[PDB]
Amino acid sequence: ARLKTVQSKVTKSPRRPFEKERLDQELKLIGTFGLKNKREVWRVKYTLAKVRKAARELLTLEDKDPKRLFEGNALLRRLVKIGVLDETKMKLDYVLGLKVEDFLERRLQTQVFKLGLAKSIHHARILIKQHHIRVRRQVVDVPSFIVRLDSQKHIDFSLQSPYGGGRPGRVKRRTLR
Amino acid sequence: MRGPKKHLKRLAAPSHWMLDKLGGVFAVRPNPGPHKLRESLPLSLFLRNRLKYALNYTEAKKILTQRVVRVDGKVRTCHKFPTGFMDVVAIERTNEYFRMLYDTKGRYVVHRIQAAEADFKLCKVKSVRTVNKGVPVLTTTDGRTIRYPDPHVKVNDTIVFNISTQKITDSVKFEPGNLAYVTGGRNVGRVGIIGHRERLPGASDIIHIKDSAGHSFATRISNVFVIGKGNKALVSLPTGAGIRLSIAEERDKRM
Amino acid sequence: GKPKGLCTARKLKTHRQEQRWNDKRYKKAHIGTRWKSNPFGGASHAKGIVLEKIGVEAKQPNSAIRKCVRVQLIKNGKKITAFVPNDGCLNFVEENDEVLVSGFGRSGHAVGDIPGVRFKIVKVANTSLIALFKGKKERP
Amino acid sequence: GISRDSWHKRYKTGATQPVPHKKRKFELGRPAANTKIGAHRVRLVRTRGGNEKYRALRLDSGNFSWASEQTTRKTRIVDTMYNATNNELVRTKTLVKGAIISVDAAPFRQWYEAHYALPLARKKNAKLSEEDNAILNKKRSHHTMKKYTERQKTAAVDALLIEQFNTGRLLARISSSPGQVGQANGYILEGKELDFYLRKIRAKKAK
RNA sequence: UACCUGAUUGAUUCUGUCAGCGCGAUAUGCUCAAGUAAAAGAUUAAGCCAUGCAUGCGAUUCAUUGAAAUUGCGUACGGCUCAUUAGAGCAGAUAUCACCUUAUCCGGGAUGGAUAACUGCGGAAAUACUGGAGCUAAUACAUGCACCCCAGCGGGGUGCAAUUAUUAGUGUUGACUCUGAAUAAAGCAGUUUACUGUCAGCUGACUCUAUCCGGAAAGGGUGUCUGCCCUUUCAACUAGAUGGUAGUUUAUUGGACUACCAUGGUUGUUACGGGUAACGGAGAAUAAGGGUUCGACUCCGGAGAGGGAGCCUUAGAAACGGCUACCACGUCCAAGGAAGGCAGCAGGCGCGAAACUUAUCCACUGUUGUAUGAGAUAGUGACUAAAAAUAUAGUUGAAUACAAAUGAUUCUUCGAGGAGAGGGCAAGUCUGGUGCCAGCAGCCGCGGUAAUUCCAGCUCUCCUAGUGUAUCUCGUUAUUGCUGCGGUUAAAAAGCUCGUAGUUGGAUCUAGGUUUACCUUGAAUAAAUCAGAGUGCUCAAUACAAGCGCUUGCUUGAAUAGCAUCAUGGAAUAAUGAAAUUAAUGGUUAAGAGGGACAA
RNA sequence: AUGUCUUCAUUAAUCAAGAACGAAAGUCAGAGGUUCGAAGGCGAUUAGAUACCGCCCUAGUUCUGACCGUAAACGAUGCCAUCU
RNA sequence: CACACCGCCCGUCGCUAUCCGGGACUGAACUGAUUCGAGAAGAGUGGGGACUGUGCGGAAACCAUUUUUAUCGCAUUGGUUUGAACCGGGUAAAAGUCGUAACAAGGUAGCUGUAGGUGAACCUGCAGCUGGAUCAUCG
RNA sequence: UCUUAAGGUAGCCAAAUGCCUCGUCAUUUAAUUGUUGACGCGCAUGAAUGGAUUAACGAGAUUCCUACUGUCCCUAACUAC
RNA sequence: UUUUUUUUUU
Repeated sequence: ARLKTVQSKVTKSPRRPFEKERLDQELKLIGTFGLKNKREVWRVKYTLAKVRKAARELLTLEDKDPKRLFEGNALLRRLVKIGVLDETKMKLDYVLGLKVEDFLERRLQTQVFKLGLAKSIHHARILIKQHHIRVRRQVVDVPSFIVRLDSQKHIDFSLQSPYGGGRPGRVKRRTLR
Repeated sequence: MRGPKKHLKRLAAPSHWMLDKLGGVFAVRPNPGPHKLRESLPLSLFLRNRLKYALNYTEAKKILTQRVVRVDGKVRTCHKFPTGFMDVVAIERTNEYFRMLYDTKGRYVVHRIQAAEADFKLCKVKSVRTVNKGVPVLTTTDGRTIRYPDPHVKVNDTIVFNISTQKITDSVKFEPGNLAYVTGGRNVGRVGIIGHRERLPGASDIIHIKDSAGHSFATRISNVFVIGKGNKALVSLPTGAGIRLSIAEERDKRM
Repeated sequence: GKPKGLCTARKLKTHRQEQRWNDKRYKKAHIGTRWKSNPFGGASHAKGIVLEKIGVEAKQPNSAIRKCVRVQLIKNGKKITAFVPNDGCLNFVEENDEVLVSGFGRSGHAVGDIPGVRFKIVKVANTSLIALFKGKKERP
Repeated sequence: GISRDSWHKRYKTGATQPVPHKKRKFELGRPAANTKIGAHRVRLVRTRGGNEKYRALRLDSGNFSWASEQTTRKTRIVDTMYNATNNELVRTKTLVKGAIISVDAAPFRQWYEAHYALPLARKKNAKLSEEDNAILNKKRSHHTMKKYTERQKTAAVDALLIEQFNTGRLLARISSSPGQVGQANGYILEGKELDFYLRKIRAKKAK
């Protein structure tokens, strides 16, 4: 009958629940990039850990190994398209140099306020929540949505949102009536 | 069990059929016939996936009940008919002719052919024997038996079989230097020139084949299918000419 | 020293198996009488009936009377002593009550200054002891 | 019922074997035919796959073969003489493959005389009966007599066989399984085989 | 991310465990904005079950299109569960020259009599109970339409399959008592279309039905090699047991069984016995590497249908939504009799720490395709996985979707809790009560009238729609150590020696100028899962898609990686063999190994 | 052990099962029984003194033939080879 | 020993709680095997011939026997669980009784094996060990 | 504390030895002054006046289970003398 | 020559 459904975890808990250094460093990451909870930062840590581990495992191999070649260019390609790796810095010895801040910057929430669409990062988030941003003619409502390089310059207000042309919001309509 | 099995779970279906995992619990179970279950394709699947002429499995049956599909010159109305390697499928209404061939990966494709090609097919001589009344016959790998063949035809050879006249036209001999197709194993879908033959007496002989790109590969004789004399193929081949592109070469070609 | 030859796999494997039995954890997990000896029979909790309320003198250097209760388990009829945690919670437990009992935390060993008690009460009359203590729920 | 399963036996080492399942149909057995000498009686058995077997319970006529002469005649089973397996089968007149029996010699004598046009150890003082004369003293053209003259060249018959023909009962051996095919076809003993079985029979009679 | 921290002492360094700490499974406490996927009476009781469903659809149509009934086909697949089971079962390779097959593929082969529906007469309290009387059909039932011998004038026999025997050697396979060709009888019971609808023009062409023979395919039965749990408080076991001959049975081989005969067969390289809270595998959890633990459960194989046993029908069953009996336990009786098998779906009772609606449909995947509790939908659902609101949801009517719905998606009306706060370990020596009491406290320890530890208020800390507790697995753990532990005193060298199995064994044969073992490379090697390539499901977990023009279309992806067997090459290392008419005729050296001799 | 220009030529190391030896005490049988001496009995000491101290002693201590197979049977260190 | 000799500490006895062992009772219960006795039902065979087709045929009940063999009886045996008068061991538990065994030469150095004795720790004999209170004592 | 030459040791027990006594508890039975196992301040057990065990043996004393039966319920018939 | 003990927690 029905088969097993595939599920995966995207977060790994820290080995030490209480260390002041880690707690401060993670709270600062929540601060700069407006996040919701520690799971939000552990998710990025986990993705970065996967990337770094894959790079290390490939680098254990010599330069012209078939697997090394294929997987290395694939990984570098994905990172470039996300905008996390430097398009001149095409190597795994250099992909083993990234930080959680690189990934956290490419989030839609950060770009919304970085490009001026919103004042504060919290403003960016509540706009993305209330469906006032669109990407390449698509209303994205996920503050964690990553912005590819191509999508970087094609993000503006929704064509419907009252701040992008549309029926006035509830407050305005109440006042008008 | 207590008797023959009539179902075939989707996950148990052959991988090379390339069915989708979440597309129901069952898959069309081919009927017994010319081709083996693992090395065949239901006529229902041919229309459902490879040709897209039918949206669902009621529509496949609706199409096939009209008596519009011919396999090897005979009309087939059963949606579970096991079409297999080097089978001529003719849809007269749309004037379309295909030959069921293997892709380099090892999957069935849609190879459109012309009437001249469709008039014949190749078969591998599986046995040469003498039936009652002392008359010679040869049995192919697709179940066909042909009476009164040329006495020079031996096992493992290829015979050109004319669908219209139901007669043998030519015989290509399984010897070094002839073009050969690989139907089974991990080298399925590859075409090359037969090379050395390791003669294992009580087991399956081993055949080394070198393609046009210079790549060599071995296989078992039961997976080799001669498709021409020297280097000339008696039938056409799908885009690729049985050349196994490497994984890097595939990406480079795509880009 | 241990054998090191290239053909001593059997000796190494057999010796490892022989010596694994001298390990408390392995023997405790494979002895065979675990189910018949453990009062819960390998379960985490068990329902039982309260027989009486007893007081256990705390070990030294502490001094107190821990309010425990004697319980008879329904599944096998074995008698155990369970601790009633929290302050004044022995009042909630009446005689001839159906109580859910759980382990005390150390896998069948006494905890703290309470001697010989390896179980604690979780529910009484199908009501959570914590809920009763916090006032969330009341005695049925 | 009767089973042919390999389990229920001990192992090579003498260990008791585990029973894998309940008795399966495809490993069944059936009661033995135990064919006897008597009026023809053959029952039909439905076997696996819809096929059929012929369980012969009683048989009297056997379609036996003379190998040296390369012929086959239908004679009648008279009595059972020797059985390698067990003497009880001989004493109860059981027709089983490989059993030595006594069959009528007259059909073979008739064939011999009609084929070579010569007597087969005919009696030394008795005139041939009319039916014999119809095939022995028959008169046909020399064209046909040429064929018989050619065949008379190779006509010597072994003395041990002639002695049996004198008694009129021939020692034969059953070469079929009456319980499976429903017939008792066999062949006439001759040569070293005949000497062997004759010596066995005579020794057992002497004892 | 190849990691540790607290606790024995007045203090110190160790051994060593306990405790902490991370993940997962199950249960459970408290608590839960909307949505999306999705596990779910396995654990104990393969315990017991009220009631509904879960298997039905060419020939024969004098009923009213097609009912009823007779045929034929299917119900041996599918669904469930994991009790039994330790050369059983499974995994990989491999035979069947020892076998059996419906459905599907390829070759070859216008006869007669009776029975139902129907009419009618009845019995029983009671069954899907049935006896008589009168008709009537078939795709039911029956019948069936060049060589040998005698005699070369002429007579007979010779289809396929099949029994026995014999003859010569028309193909094959590594090899055939195989397949062909002949000869002889005989019985053998199978078979070589009295079918439906027909069409075209005496000549043609189809569909259907029936039907054997040979070869395939698919399925099955057995056979071989290698691997697969604990236990010596199990060391010897085995008597149809091991083998031979002849038979019997079977579809076939076989001590499968019988008659006679021989004395064999397994075992410290662990037989035999016992245990298993034991179905095997694919796989799952944890995870530097090496591993440890588990795997009832959607896929593959096996087994069972309350426990046994026996059988009918059939191509296929030792079938149980088939029958027959016994055992245990039920049901209805008018007491004469008649019945039952949820470990199918849904529900109920028991059992327990522990698990959902007596709902809608064949629209989807499939079953030969109207029928499908298989399958698909919706219900209950803090098992679980992903994404997200509490600041800077609800609600109305449409469309869409669907088999009908629901829900999402498009529009439009109004409109925050769980643990903690001495240390480990982030966070109060704030206030009030209580005075070794009540209580807390995983561990160390708090409390004896001035408690940062109890009970409260206020404040903080961690995580957060989740957060705690209990049991268990893995890490931690070099506290099972092959990698990789330790044995003077912390636990641990046998009192000592001899000795079989086991383990391990010195150097030495082409340097220069026959076997194995081992290594390399290939072959054979189901998916799902894991790794991994591609691809804006709005992201993600997932999924396997999709992306381009312009309409009559083109091009695509759905990769690749992941013991034993066979072959290829390599000839170090480690075993193993050769010799006690000509030619160099054939014995490595003699261990700062061992044994023996001789001296004093 | 040493000496050896003797001999054999890998016959070796360690060893589950298996076997010999194995202090003292102890057991069985037969002899001996000096000394010392468990147990026992006395005299002291003591709060008591079933002990230390003193006196008289039984088994034993000794020999022969059998058992037992244990010791702080200890260098609390297994054996073989090799280097510093 | 470190609360530092007014230290620490060992046994018997007494009270409470709890776990386990032995135990007369041919104890008891559950479960699996094996021998033997009986034996349902089916299937095979030999009879039989109600009934009905043409001296011939088909055939139901029934009878006899072979085989598979459930099931029931004793009997033996393996494995689990368990009652029991009484007799004992172990452990735990703030402030019981008796003594002083050990740690200093612990006031008789301590300990090992063995044997005997005694309320209890323990004492004594024999032979060992230093883990001793001597690394030593003059030839 | 009185006191003896010594104050009954190891064992065993309501025994063929215990008055009280049909001791008390358990076992056997529906029911037991009986049996067996325990307890022991034992009127008045006890170590070659030998103590405690003990396989095999017994026309020895005792209790129970099974088989069997006219011993009995409850008697009847038959034969020889 | 004789020379036994020292409640619980802190």
